[PDB]
Amino acid sequence: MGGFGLKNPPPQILIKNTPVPADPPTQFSSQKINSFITQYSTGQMTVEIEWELRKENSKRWNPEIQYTANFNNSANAQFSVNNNGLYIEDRTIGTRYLTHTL
Amino acid sequence: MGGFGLKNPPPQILIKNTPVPADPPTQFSSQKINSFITQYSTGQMTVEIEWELRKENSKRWNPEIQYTANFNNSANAQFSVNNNGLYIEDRTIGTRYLTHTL
Amino acid sequence: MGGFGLKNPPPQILIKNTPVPADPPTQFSSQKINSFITQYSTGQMTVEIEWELRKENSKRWNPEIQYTANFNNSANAQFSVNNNGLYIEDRTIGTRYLTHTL
Repeated sequence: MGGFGLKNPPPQILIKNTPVPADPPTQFSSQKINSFITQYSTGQMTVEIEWELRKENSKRWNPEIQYTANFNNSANAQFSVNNNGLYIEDRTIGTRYLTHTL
Repeated sequence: MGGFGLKNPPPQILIKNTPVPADPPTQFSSQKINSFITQYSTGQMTVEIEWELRKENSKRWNPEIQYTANFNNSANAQFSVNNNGLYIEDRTIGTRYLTHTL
Repeated sequence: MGGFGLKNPPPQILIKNTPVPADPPTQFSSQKINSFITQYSTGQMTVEIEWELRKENSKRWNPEIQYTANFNNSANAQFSVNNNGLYIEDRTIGTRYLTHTL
């Protein structure tokens, strides 16, 4: 599917809500606790990645194809929300534009 | 016409072929020398200019218009010679594509 | 086709005769200079390559096939000029003669 094959990829990150039981009975019972307190959690996360990239030195005279926004006036600007507030990717973008000698 | 107005622009550069006279007469004559040796000169020149330029920091989410080569298959590649060997600029290019807040 | 595949092969070497124009007209004209002075150049070149090579240690008793000149008396000696002065390679020579265990 494309990507970077890794022998030792980034570690999976796993999270759970610690179970909190409801009020137990007064007489002891050895069965598992069936009923818990309904709860959920929320928060924020962050991801910071350092990318390495290769400079482009090419002596071709004439100009090259590059990625540009569409030239039509549209009802909704590209890669932007609509009236209802929904974000929309208008099309996929590949990374291959600049050329290189074979 | 657009450009950089300068109080002290780059100096003009002026060049001439030094005149070489033809064979003078043996008897002295005080008039100007009318006839010279026909000659011309040629060589190479170079111009090296150091340009300063302003970085672009803009936080707009969506992509921008950029200059790209035309998308049609053409008989002659753009900004390139033809069969006869003549270099051709296909169109003018202005410098204003990226946007900026007013 | 056989050879040594290289990521960074020996650099191409490119050479040109610098164009020298013919006598220009006296009235200025902005068109390209059509006519030049016909000329060509010549000289000598040299190439010095350092080759690394592998010694042969083999304990096989009996003798091996080796490349030898043909045994017939011929009108023209092999790998040599003819009467008219033309150099002639009589046949191709591969590098595989000595044997090695598999």
